[PDB]
Amino acid sequence: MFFIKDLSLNITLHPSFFGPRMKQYLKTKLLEEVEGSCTGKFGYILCVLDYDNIDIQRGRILPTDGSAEFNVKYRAVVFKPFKGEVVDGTVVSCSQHGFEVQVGPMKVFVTKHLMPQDLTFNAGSNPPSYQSSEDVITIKSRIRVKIEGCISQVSSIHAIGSIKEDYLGAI
Amino acid sequence: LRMKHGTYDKLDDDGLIAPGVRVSGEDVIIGKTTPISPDEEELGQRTAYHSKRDASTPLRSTENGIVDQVLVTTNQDGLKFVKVRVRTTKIPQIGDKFASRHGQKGTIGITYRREDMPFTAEGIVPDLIINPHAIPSRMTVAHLIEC
Amino acid sequence: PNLNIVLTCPECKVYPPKIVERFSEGDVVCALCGLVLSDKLVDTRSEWRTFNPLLDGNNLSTRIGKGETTDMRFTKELNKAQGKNVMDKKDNEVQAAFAKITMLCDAAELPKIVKDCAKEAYKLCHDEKTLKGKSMESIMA
Amino acid sequence: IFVYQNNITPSAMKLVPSIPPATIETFNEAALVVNITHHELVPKHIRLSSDEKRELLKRYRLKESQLPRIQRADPVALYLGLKRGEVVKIIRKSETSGRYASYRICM
Amino acid sequence: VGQQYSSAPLRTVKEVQFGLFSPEEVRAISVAKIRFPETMDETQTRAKIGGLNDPRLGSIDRNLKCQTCQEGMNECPGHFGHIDLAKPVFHVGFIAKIKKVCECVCMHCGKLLLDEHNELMRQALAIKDSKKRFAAIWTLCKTKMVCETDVPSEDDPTQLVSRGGCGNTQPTIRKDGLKLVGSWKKDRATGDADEPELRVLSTEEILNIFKHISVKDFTSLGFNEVFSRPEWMILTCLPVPPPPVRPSISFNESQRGEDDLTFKLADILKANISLETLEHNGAPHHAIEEAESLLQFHVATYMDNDIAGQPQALQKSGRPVKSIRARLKGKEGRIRGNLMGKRVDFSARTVISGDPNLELDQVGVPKSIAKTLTYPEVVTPYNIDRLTQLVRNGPNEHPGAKYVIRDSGDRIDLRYSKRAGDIQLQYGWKVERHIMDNDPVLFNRQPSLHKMSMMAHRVKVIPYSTFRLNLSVTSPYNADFDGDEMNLHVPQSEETRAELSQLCAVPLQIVSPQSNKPCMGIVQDTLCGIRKLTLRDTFIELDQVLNMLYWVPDWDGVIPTPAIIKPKPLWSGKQILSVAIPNGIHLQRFDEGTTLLSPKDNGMLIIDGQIIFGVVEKKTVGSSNGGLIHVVTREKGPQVCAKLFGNIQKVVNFWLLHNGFSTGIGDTIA
Amino acid sequence: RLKKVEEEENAATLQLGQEFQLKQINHQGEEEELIALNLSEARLVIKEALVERRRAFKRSQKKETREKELESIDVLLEQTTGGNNKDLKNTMQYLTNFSRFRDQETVGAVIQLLKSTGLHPFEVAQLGSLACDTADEAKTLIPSLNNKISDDELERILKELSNLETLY
Amino acid sequence: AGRAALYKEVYNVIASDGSYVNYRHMALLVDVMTTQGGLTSVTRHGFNRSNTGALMRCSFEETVEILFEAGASAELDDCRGVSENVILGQMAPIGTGAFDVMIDEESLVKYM
Amino acid sequence: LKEKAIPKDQRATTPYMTKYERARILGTRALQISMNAPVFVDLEGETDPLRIAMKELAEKKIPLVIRRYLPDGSFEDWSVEELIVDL
Amino acid sequence: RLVKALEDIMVHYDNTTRNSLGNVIQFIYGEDGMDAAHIEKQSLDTIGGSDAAFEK
Amino acid sequence: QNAQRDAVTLFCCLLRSRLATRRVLQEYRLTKQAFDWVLSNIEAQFLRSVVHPGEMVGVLAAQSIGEPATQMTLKVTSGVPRLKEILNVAKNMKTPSLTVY
Amino acid sequence: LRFGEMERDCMIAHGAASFLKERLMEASDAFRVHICGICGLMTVIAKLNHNQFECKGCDNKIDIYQIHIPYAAKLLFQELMAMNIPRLYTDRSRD
Ligand SMILES: [Mg+2]
Ligand SMILES: [Zn+2]
Ligand SMILES: [Zn+2]
Ligand SMILES: [Zn+2]
Ligand SMILES: [Zn+2]
Repeated sequence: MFFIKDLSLNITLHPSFFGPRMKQYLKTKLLEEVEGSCTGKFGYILCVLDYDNIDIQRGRILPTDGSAEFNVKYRAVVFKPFKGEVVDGTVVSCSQHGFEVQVGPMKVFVTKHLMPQDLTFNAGSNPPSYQSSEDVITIKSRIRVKIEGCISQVSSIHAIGSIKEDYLGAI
Repeated sequence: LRMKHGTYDKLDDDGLIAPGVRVSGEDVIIGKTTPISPDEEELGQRTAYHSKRDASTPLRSTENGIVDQVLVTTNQDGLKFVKVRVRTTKIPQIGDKFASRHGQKGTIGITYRREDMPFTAEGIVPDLIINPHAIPSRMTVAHLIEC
Repeated sequence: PNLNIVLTCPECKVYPPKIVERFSEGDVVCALCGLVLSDKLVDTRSEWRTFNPLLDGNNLSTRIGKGETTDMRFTKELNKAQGKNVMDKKDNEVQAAFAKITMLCDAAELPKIVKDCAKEAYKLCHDEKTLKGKSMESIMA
Repeated sequence: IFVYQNNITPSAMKLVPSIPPATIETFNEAALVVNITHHELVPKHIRLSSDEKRELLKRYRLKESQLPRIQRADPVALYLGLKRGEVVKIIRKSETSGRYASYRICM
Repeated sequence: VGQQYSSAPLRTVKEVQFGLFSPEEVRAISVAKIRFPETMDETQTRAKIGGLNDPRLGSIDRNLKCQTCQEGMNECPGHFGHIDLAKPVFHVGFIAKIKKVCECVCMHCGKLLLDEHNELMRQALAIKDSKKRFAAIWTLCKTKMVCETDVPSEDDPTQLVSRGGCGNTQPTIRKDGLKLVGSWKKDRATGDADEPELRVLSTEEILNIFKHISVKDFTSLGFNEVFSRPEWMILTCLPVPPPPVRPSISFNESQRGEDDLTFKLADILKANISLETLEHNGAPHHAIEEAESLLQFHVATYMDNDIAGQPQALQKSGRPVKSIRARLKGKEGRIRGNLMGKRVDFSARTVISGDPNLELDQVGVPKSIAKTLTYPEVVTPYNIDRLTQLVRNGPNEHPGAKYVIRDSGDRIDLRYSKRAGDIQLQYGWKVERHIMDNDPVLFNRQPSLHKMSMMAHRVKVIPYSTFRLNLSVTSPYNADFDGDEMNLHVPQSEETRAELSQLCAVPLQIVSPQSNKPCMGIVQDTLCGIRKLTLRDTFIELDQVLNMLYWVPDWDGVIPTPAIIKPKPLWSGKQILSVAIPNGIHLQRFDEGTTLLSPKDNGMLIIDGQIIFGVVEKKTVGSSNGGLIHVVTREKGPQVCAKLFGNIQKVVNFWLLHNGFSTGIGDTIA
Repeated sequence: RLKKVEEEENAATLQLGQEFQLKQINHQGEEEELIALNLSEARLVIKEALVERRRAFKRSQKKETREKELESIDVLLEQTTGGNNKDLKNTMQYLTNFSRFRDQETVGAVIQLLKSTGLHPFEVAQLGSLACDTADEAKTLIPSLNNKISDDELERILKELSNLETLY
Repeated sequence: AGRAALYKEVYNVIASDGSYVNYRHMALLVDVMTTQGGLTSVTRHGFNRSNTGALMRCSFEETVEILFEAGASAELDDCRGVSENVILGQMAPIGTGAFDVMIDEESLVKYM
Repeated sequence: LKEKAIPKDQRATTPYMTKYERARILGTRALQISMNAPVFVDLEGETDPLRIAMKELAEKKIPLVIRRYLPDGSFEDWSVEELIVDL
Repeated sequence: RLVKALEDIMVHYDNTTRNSLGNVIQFIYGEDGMDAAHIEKQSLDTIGGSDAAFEK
Repeated sequence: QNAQRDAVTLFCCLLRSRLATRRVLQEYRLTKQAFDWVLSNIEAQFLRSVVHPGEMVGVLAAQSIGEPATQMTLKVTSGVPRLKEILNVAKNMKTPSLTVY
Repeated sequence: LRFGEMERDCMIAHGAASFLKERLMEASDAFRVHICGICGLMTVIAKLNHNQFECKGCDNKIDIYQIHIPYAAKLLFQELMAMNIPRLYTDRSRD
């Protein structure tokens, strides 16, 4: 989940940008290619920590191109998916074979064989919802979901989920 | 099928070129067509453009000249078998290999004209001039006694 | 899968496009726009400059023998082993018929076209209940 | 330090490397009829301390292996009686600077 | 094109690791499961069957597939499948090592002959290069031809403990043909019982006994566990090569033109399916052994055909089937002829003629070649107008352009280009243009021997198609004008062009490093002419000396004084050559005459760049240890010497014109 | 290296990740332990760096209120990056909706308790991420909570953690 | 004494005619051929059977055998050789390569 | 490991910039003129990027630094300004 | 054969003579540090003559 | 320090033999200005005369020793086969000659 | 035109190695391949339209690198792994 770790990342830059103020330019660069990024190793990368006293300190010019690269060691906040953790995420879109819960970065989906059969599913709902006592997909749609595995692949990350557990699903 | 850019106007109705006309380097002289029969002959996997897969032979793309005296005669088993001949003048140029009768190979430096050629009392202008330093190294007295 | 590449200029789209090939540089250009489509063409003549499968069929014929840097003791084993797979195929009888029609056509001094057309005529049927043997020479005649 | 008149049986040679840390060596008289160093082609040889070897390694930033070798069965090696792990400095009369440093490791 | 740029983080090679393949891993990276020996024309039309030739691997030609990774032809690296085998086979790239290791370890026990109880092999295990340890183990293991469970007597004072596994022997192993046999003497009856049985060493039992070896025994035997374990050394499952390595040549009338490698693989599949059907049905235990021997034979022959010459194993016609050591041998066997040398681009090849008016850093280049070649540039605020004008000049007129490159993967060709006078040529772009003059250019002549033959040059473009160069550099080029041909290359980027300009140009290659003396030189004809000029007895007139003084390009606008005045100004050839010699240069010769009032007129002495006396001769002015060229290059700076050769070459040439010089038979007879 | 299989099921019962070890090394050569962060403190600490980089950008051109924050950092992030981080708006919405304490000082006092107790880091980070109040239903929901920790001690720390947090 | 005598012999043979070359080239050759504790002819077998990288070792025409031995042994080459950098298509750390080119933001600001 | 560098003092390389890195710095300066990165020496109408680079080196305000290597792996650092272009 | 024998000999920045692995051959290159260019066959002026002419 | 002082010993003996005081004052007649000028020029040229780092010295050595082997001749074995036997030992001699003083 | 061994030797003697590199790339193959150094193999498929770089036989989706190479060197490499061989890593690991 929401974790802190030291990360070192290398970035390059075009040789036309060799002006006096390039440290802040590199900083700006580090913000847009750190922000909005999901990797398989560390999940989704949220934002950066410790903006000041950043360490770049040296770069190498490529021999065949004027581009120069720069490694950046930094602290950051990242989300790390895992297996078997009850979370109270929210649902935006639903399907007939199962609702698609959006818990933070993922769209965790529960397939037709993992909803409990004692849940009183109604087909005539817009969106199709699986409600028994209070677990209704709403504008809030807070449903206790457990991600028993987040299947990271070629980078379209999807998590699998289940509500086949007592108090899981219901809120 | 997959036509060249040969500008095929130099051929006639028999698929040959009439002799005596001039040809450039890339120009076509012969024409072929694939006789298979059976391979879904002219309506399969291609447009119409019937059954060419055309392997027409262009001339070698540098030399240019005059075609001359095209003959056609059946081969050993009896087919349509074609030979052509092209005639091309080549005026000597700067880069030709000329040797003596004694091994004085080389090439041609430049050419001037008679208004600055070296010339004698009877005006006998030379045909060609070489370096004396061939002589006392290659030890070719036979060239001099021949002259 | 449909197994299909179609080439189309991404900026003219008037038809299946009026395109040309520059074999002297091995590239293709839409003649209207003047942009390349693809590069590094493969030659279509140099392989014929480099070096009867329809009558021998899909299975491929192979004669084996001796060389210089080999031994007679095992090339005679090879010469007696070259017939250890002729019974797996009917192509031994196909090539026996091919050899015998070669015997006949060159005996009557018939040319290469007549020889290959007789090869075609055998390869055409080569096996029917109408054929049914019939001395094996009547079919070649 | 042993000198034999002629050949020695291997049944004597098997217990030659006995009693460590004592070391045993054998020479032939005809192998030592001539002082090999007094030949003018061989350069001067000189021994090192392990301290000096460690100083050399930390100065030239080498690690023990890329340095050029010398065989244990060399005649100058048996002359100096050195064993494995010892470093030999060698000075020869060079023809562009006269005196010239060099180094060998016993292996 | 633009080569389909993606977000793969690009870096470089740093390390390479070798090894072998585990059959499970090569099956895991396999995609294809080939069963049909024949490939094309299903029943029998097109679109090759799901056996060979891309069901699900790299595509054939022009097409999508490349197992639907959509990389056409020239972006797909190939894709990989595999084949299964009935029985495991040997391998010709290991046969000797197999014999050594099966001699070494004990079969039926799976334990080493020797384990830390002879001090000799203890120190043999201690020594570690990679393989001299292995050679020691191999020469120690030849004897003690029984494996034992209780060897060690002198590990203890006199006592015996339990070490080994089995009391069996090893059989005496004789290498034979393409297999292995063993004769277990084993001598276990009441008598001596010398009765060995010669049994074929079955690849299954060698595989299983290799599977029963310890990892520490692999480390002792030089097998790295992670990459090299001897069951991988025996072949069970065979990978396939992709269609690019064995390409169909499309043999230009009707054939796809299948080649040697696919041919041999089809033979391998046919033999494998024959063997598996034979063993599946009733095997009479005679044909099955020679059949599996044929399987091993054909996989060995496909592997290489340069084996110990008991077979030859060709395929029709009479040319032998070309295996892989033939593919990768010497003399352009894919390594020397493809990696440390290959074909190139931007190349020229003609025949030279001399010229006395072009200095050393130039070269004469014919204009057809300058039309044919190219060179990329960039678009700056500086080059914009000249580049725009040259683009308007078209692909024909001699400062000409052929290609333009915009921001993306853009190749617009100027030959068709019906929007010709319309492109605005924005910044950040690349254009291709012809060779304008004084571009840096690298030169070659076959065959190269030393640091010479590799000069760089500038260019003055010349008509009347051929090359042209300076008469100076001819002897380090090691080529008279007997028709030899040259080789030319053009750099593409600015780093390369700069380093050619700063390093491989002539004026810092004047002295050869190899011969500790300058190896350039003024040569034969101008040498003879300057010997004619330097003589005391000759002089010269105004109409000459004026013309030579204009002929020197860096003349100061000052005439020298008359040497001798009285009816006529006149000058010495030494006096006029002193103009061409630049200032402040000093030399002494002093050989055998030279008493400062030289009667025999030898020697040479120059003060302040002016000749005083002497006879110019090759042993002073040509290539020598105390050379004049050596002096001026070492002192003044090694590019003024280029103009020095230009000056004295032009002057001696133009004076020799109106002088005239030759020989004849009247020299010879006496 | 030999495919490096290391087959581990990930669970909350000290069944850790393959890369997220307890012990690493850092760039300074010192030992870098594992760092895990709860939902509440993660939402608190992200705003520090957010306002720090916002005033840092304001200085670059020179040279707890969550209803404000959900639109405010949307404006800041669309100022510098694109509008593609609706996913990030959803993650911070998860960070701010279901974290156990809205304010900062209750979480800080919880951390000041935990630095003296010295509990298991991953266990108490999971406890801070989850939002529950009674230990036995927390145990029946999570078998790691069932087996790792005694219920009486879990309850006696759960009440002095749950008194501080703002109830929802 | 062996490398001194060897250099003397090769100097006599090549100085019999066509002399001369600088001493340093010949001395470099003699000493690199002797610097293994013993004499080593530069053959297919002689210098090549050493702890030397596999790609230079396979550039000398013992190819199929040396690659199979290298695959069996499964060792590494650091690719700091000219042969490896050429056949893998990179600049070798050689001549123009024996160094690297660094960018300094501080020096850029200092000489703005 | 142990920072893999050396301070700017006690550098034991030569203080003379030599031919290969000369060629490299001239080539790189041609690349920055090639993609219109700003000039530092004033212009005199010449447009040749090599000439611009030669003039900039001669007036000695090239804003680049250089790193050398040693067989261990540790590196030195130098600016082109504290080097002296002598040859 | 010989140009295959001597590929990778590369003088480093420490004036040594190593290979790709780093096997040093000449600790100072060529025993002088002088290149293959600045060389003349000049003479020393000490050996020749007499002791008497030397001190003269 | 020992290597640096040592490796220029031939240079320093030559330099002292050339610039001995009696010889320079009896045949060379310098000024103080010219003396300082010639010292500065000598040291500047020596600093310009160092081995450049990064040369392919063994490759250049190889090509230098390779060039004159094409101009060879063919008693005592000489020429190309003698060179090949010497370079490519071959525990075999064809000329067992030894010199004795 | 043939570029030969001795030509490569004297080019090494000049030491214009960046010229050597750009000649041997741009006047020749100039290829591109994705690999997986966790495999060390050649086999990584690339759905480039969808940025999908699955590694079957290694089932990892992070170890994905592109390098520039000879198609000559790939001909060698795919041939060699057909000949029961070659891992190719991406950084040093020894110092
Ligand atoms: Mg090595
Ligand atoms: Zn178009
Ligand atoms: Zn593909
Ligand atoms: Zn046993
Ligand atoms: Zn992988």
